[PDB]
Amino acid sequence: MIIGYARVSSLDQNLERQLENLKTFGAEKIFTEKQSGKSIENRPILQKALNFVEMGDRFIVESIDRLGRNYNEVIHTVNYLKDKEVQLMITSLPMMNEVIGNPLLDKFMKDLIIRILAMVSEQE
Amino acid sequence: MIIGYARVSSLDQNLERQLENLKTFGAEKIFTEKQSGKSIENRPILQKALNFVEMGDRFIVESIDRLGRNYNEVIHTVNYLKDKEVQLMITSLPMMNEVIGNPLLDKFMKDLIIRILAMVSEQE
Amino acid sequence: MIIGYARVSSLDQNLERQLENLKTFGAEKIFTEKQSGKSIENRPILQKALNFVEMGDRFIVESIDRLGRNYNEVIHTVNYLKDKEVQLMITSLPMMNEVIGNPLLDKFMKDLIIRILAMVSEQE
Amino acid sequence: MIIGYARVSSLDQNLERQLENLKTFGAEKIFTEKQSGKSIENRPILQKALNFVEMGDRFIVESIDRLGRNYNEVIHTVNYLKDKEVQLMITSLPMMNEVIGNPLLDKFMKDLIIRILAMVSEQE
Repeated sequence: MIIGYARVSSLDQNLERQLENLKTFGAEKIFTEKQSGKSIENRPILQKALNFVEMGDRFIVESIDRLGRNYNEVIHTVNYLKDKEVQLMITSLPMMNEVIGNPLLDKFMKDLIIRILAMVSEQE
Repeated sequence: MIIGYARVSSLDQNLERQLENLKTFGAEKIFTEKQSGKSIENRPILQKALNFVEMGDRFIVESIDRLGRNYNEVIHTVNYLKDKEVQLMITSLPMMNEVIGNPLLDKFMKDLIIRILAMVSEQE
Repeated sequence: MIIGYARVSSLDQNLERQLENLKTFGAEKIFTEKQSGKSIENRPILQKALNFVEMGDRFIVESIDRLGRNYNEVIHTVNYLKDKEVQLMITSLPMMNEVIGNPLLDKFMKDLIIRILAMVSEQE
Repeated sequence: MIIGYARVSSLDQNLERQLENLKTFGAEKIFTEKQSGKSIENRPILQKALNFVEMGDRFIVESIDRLGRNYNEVIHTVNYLKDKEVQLMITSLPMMNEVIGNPLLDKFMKDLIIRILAMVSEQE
């Protein structure tokens, strides 16, 4: 199943654009949250989305900053999905899921791509 | 036109497999060099290949490490090709000649990936 | 010599602090501009600054976002300075230009960090 | 205290030189192992070195490949040292201080470099 997670910190932001982007990549169920990205500890709706997905599912966000504004916490969340065998897709960067080289190079490059995006998220 | 550059340190390194790979991806002429990738200074065949290509041409390699094992020189070579309006194609990285998703973020990440691979190539 | 560029979009930003920081890092003249970082085309003072510096000089900014909030244009400006043989220093990242003797901590690191911060400046 | 870990897979490799390298960088005690770097499961001497070091100590290797030729396990080992508040130093690339001048950027860059070195080590 393809699942989306949407987040805005306030209603001023274009939530509808975000929802439309998730739909474009085939999100069948979308969990929508109005909260800051500062912490994962204060986001029950993200926690429901993460508990909802199962092995073989796809978990989609518009950008990694929707998951969180904290590098460490974003990495922890991506690791959770990785462990659960749930594919992460980022609509603003659909290139990320393409295979680069052998299984070693690919996992390493994916690690770096996520870390680059997570770093950008916090740096902003 | 599509022009290939192939490189091995020794004929033990299955150059056949590399050549037939460039042949598969459309290389009309392949410049083949038996030399270390550490330096461009002792690679006259690379120099000849770079001299040969012009605006509108395609310059193809199997992987970044074939082009070289020297971050500074490989990036200089990538920039030379960009300036000369010759498209660099990497047969193991067909994503580089594509624009998917947000065109800006796509270009940004693909740029960093090229740099990471050039660095990995020197480190190896 | 050491030349600074300072920019604010509004006089309610801390322009004095920015100028004080550039002075501390040895700027002998500071070209000061009140304008958006979105475009170089409407920023004659940045252009004056770039025209002023010559081979051997140092061009300093407090942060990459002062130079611009346009990824392509910041990279272009960075590449312009490089090609003019003018060293770019970012006062908030003072350790960047120290030569270690290994690409991992020199050109590779600089390229990566500059590009990340340029993207961050636009996406913010 | 400064502790070294030295490893060779065979006595064909210059073990004496690796030891002298660690002593040069001030290792007071060196844990020396003759074994493949493929796995941590058959490397009791590495486990002893990791168990030996305490908060405030420094753990040194000549290069990451000495520590291991297993991306996952090297990362795990480096994470273990981090949590123990034991400083890792690679004599061929000392990175104990800040390399940029910003805590997020420094953490990111160090993580990225370690990953490059750990990946290459396994690929070799």
